[PDB]
Amino acid sequence: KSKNHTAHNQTRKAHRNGIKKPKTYKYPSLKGVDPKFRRNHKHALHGTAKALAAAKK
Amino acid sequence: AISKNLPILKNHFRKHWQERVKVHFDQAGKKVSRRNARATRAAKIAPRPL
Amino acid sequence: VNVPKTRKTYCKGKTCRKHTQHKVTQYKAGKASLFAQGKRRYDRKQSGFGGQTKPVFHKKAKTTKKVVLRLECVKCKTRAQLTLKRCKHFELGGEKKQKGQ
Amino acid sequence: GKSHGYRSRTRYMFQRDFRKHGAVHLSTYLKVYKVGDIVDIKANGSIQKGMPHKFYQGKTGVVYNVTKSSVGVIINKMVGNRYLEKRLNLRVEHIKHSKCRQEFLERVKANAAKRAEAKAQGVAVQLKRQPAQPRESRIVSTEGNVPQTLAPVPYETF
Amino acid sequence: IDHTSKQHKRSGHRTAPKSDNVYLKLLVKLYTFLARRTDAPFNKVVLKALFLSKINRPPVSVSRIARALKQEGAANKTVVVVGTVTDDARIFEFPKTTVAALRFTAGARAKIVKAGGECITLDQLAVRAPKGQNTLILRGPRNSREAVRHFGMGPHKGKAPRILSTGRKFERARGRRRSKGFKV
RNA sequence: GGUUGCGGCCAUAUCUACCAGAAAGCACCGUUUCCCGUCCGAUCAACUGUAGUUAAGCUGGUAAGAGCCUGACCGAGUAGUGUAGUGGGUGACCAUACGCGAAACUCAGGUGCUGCAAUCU
RNA sequence: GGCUCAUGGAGAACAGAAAUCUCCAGUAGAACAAAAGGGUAAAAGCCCCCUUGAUUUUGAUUUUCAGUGUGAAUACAAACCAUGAAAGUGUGGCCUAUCGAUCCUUUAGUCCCUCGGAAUUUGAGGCUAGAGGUGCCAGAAAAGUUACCACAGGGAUAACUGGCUUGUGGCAGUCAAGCGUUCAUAGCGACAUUGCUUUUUGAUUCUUCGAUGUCGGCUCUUCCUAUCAUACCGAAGCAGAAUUCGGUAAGCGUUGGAUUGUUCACCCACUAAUAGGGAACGUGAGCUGGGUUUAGACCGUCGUGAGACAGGUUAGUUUUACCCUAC
RNA sequence: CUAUUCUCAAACUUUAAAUAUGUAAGAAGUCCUUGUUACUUAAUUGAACGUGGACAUUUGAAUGAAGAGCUUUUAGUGGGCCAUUUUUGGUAAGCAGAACUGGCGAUGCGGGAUGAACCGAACGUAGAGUUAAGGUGCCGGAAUACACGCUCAUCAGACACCA
RNA sequence: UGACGUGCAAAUCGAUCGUCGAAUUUGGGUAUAGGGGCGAAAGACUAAUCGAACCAUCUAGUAGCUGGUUCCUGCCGAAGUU
RNA sequence: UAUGCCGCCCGUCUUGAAACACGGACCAAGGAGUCUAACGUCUAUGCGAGUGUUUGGGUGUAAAACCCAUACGCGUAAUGAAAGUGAACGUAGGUUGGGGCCUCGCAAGAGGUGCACAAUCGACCGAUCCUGAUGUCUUCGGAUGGAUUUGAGUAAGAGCAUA
Ligand SMILES: [Zn+2]
Repeated sequence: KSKNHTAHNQTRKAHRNGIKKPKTYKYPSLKGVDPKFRRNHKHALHGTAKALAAAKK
Repeated sequence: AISKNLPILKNHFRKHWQERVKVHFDQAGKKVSRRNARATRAAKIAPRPL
Repeated sequence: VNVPKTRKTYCKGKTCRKHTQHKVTQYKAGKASLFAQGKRRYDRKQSGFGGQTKPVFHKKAKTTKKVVLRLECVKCKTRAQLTLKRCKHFELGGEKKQKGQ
Repeated sequence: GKSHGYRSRTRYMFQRDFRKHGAVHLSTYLKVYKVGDIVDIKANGSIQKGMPHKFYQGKTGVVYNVTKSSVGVIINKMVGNRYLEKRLNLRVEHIKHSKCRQEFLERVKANAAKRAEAKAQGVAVQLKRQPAQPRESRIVSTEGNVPQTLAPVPYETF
Repeated sequence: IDHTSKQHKRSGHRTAPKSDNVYLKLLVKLYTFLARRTDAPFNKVVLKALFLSKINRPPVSVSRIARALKQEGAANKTVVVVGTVTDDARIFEFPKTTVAALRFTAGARAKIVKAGGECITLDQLAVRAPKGQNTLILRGPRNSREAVRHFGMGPHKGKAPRILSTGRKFERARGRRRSKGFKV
């Protein structure tokens, strides 16, 4: 009695205002990265922070 | 009959509230009545506090 | 299916926190107690005129049931629930095997 | 009803290849993957763990996570009118390196060599690439090449 | 005439204050003049910040001013706030400064005067600094207004639900914990 | 160059038939107390390097060989297909314009190359 | 960890197509619980040894997707284990399906919190994870009947016309194996094959549900020709007469009755002949009202029953022109 | 069984397009030293992030860029239909259902006589000029133009979608 | 299946017909009142109203359904899909 | 008014209306998105770590205007079911950006300081899972330090009232 599905006009709708890239930040999402690499990486970066806080004289 | 994205409100108006709305126009009219009521009570209770 | 009996699994315990031998039994539910808040609520609402103030499910679709094993550690006596997939027949165990005639 | 299962419509793509059945050759495992390295996605049907969805088969992303038997790849997934940041977890037989990025990363060093050289010499470097230019004026010589006068053919059956 | 973009689209930026304030329009008049003639990048920033609305000129606190002069090299600059300068009773030390605001609060005026400083307007500023010579333009935090914590709510954004009562029984049961159905 | 041990790519390396192999190495080969595994020291285990051996393995070569891998203006700019027309044709379908372009077939060539460590008349 | 499977080949008393034994070939032609596809040859298969990773903690990720849920899956991390010489592999089934919210009830966890005037023990309530289920599978608690019927709607959708279609029906060619003593074609015609038509019946749902009066007959006009008769012709298996096949041809006519509401059909009889059709399946402000199809009623079969029947039977209101046009 | 042979496959296949499709083409870059770290390494080896230097004319393909990015809020809609090409069911359909694109819906105007969808072109109010599709015997603006042929029909033929 | 059928009439007219000494016709009085009456049974009748009368109220009942929805110009400009 | 050409009847539902689809004989007048309680966004106004006089009192040229105390609502603290507990290691952190300003310069530029805001790595509060010091009503207390866990949080306040 009706019709079921069509992908007609769906491209036109999408392209009118849209198709857009996700912008790519520097320092990306460090989440779902190996937990023990993270656990360490924190202590590495804290170490580098202390080493430049020592260098500042 | 549900929002776009709005807080869920509880507006208690499913009775015949329209039949017992009490608007206080009498505020100013009651205020002078209470002042007159105090003045006359102080004339009655002549030298004593209200 | 055929779950054998007593098996060595992990025990939360608080004392164990390791693989100990738990004695395995099938789970079965107790009694409504007649004093659960949802029973007292129901009995209150059902009392008087009106008659059936709550729904009654009579549209049984599923044949079998999810079988649940009440594993009980032998040292500390603490229990755990493991749910197996839907099975028709259940042997608490069990005439193994015979791993080739 | 209709079928929309995980490995549906994937008869011919997760098929192995003609006379390339059996075992994976060990270079696949000895290959080293690091974060920021651009890698392809192409499943090895013989290996049925950490295998990508048929969507991601053929795609190219960049490694974001590195663990035991597996990497993590970021792929661009257009859905409606906008891309999302789709994070896969792929076993290392389902990926390979992209000579795409290998031929760039050697052109960077070729440019670095050309410029660092021609800074202290006679300079005409033009580091940028140019497309296929309209061909220059040449003289074609007819010395033992006296043109063969071709004619079109009559029709005949077989 | 296959139009690439939307024809007759407005710039989408305020060119005047929707404020009908006489004294703001006299201040806009001065800074539209200076912006045009001076050719100092300061005067374009101040003209736009004058056009900006109440939600986009949030109050810069004295405590935020004191912090912006805590900076090395920028300790003797004139503090250009385009909007309210509010008081902060949190801090105790406040230095001798000159701050050019639209409005001060009775508390902010007291604290800046008592330190020994000069409460300036934008025209009292413009008469001493036509090019904003030795100025420090500050802005209060925009994304701290209570409306902004409901912007782009959905699963699993960690944004505030629009509600009126905040206890249990109010939007914690099903879809906010794995116990009752699922979580977000 | 030979061989071994471990390999990379995984038939130019596999298959079928034959014919060679000095040296060393590999192998076959000898024994059953022990460790060990069998219904059977056959396979697996331990012992010897002695009792014999290139017949097999293994390596190499041969064949208008099978297969495989290459290349070609070979077929073929064919089949097909993107685009275009108030092109044709009753229609089925087809021709032309601007592009992209196979598979079979035919003929010619080829028959593993290479990494590390040790050994070798 | 050992081995190699289907099938075939050559062979060993009873033993043969098939019981067991041995060797040779054997890229999978087997096997892997099922459907199908993919995958797999010192294995994922078959045989043997030990176990319970089918475990605990919660998070991220992929598919479906709103990037919600559910289901399934992935990859880690932190514990504890299994195996193995070890590398390692193991968070159920080689991979793609095998499943389920709130509320309620019940269980597991934890020296937990609460029962608000303050204590204790039952009791109840909570917190974290399961289970009892919704197959209409994002999850109401649910039998008919109306021919006494009703309302809001609908041409989003049927029963009549019309429109595209032409399977079906009807008519008409092409080829001609053959039937017709002989002889394809005087007259017919197999196997095939190309059409035309919209007088059937379908298919469809485009128009109409604030109605286009729904069968047949009576009357009456006009048109079509795919010609029954008549006019004039050609052909013959045309001697005559008679008949048959065609051509021009719609000028001309093409009936009276028995039964049936019937259209259709079937008989009797005359005629030169008793051809086929259309015109909103012509024609109801032209009629008629037998049939159909309101309400009454009877029978049969079905239904516990109300009632049902495109089964049978009987009784059942047919309205208006004085407007415009046409005549 | 062997070598030949004819013709085939939506749910066969060694081979294998065209069109569509992923990613890259650099300052968040490259090169040279060196710093912490509870991760990993036999290790002083790595891995992630850095310090400090060095290379900006060619800033590391073409073309474009109408400003680029960001957010809030809310209307209507959720019956669609048509056309070339690919395509399923169906004898078929102005039938039913899909794929990409373009249109009508929501669109006037010039043309196909007339027509929602075809062709050409999209539109403020006028002047002038030039053209599109389509035509130029007469209706009817515009050659009863030029040129080479074909056709004579007692049922001529005459412009795509389209009768 | 006559007349009339915007009538004499919201059921009449004319002819023809059923019956005509009883289960007959009929006036007045009286009883039965709406999920009730009454029914020699047609869901018939119950004040032109009946498969549940009429009057008022609740009531402006509700309607995913039909219809309507009142000045101009300017700028922007959709959806029939998940 | 004549003349050339053009012009179907509007409103409506609709994929499609001149429609053999619906409403409309004609005219005047009346005739359909209102008010309210409570709220989201955006904007204006006031005051701004506060804010809001008007329930009430005082006052008055009397329903007006003017003045005003104590509360109260909201905000100034979150998170837990709850008993509860409760926001600075540092310049209120580091990193890449970042307008504007400061310095050297003719300018090109380089260097410095960098608000908002954006990404990111941390730190702090509550919850959950452990860790389990000095001690002690010997079962209380929970220091100390961790966790791919978690929150509508902190990190020099933005809100309240009115339109
Ligand atoms: Zn235990």
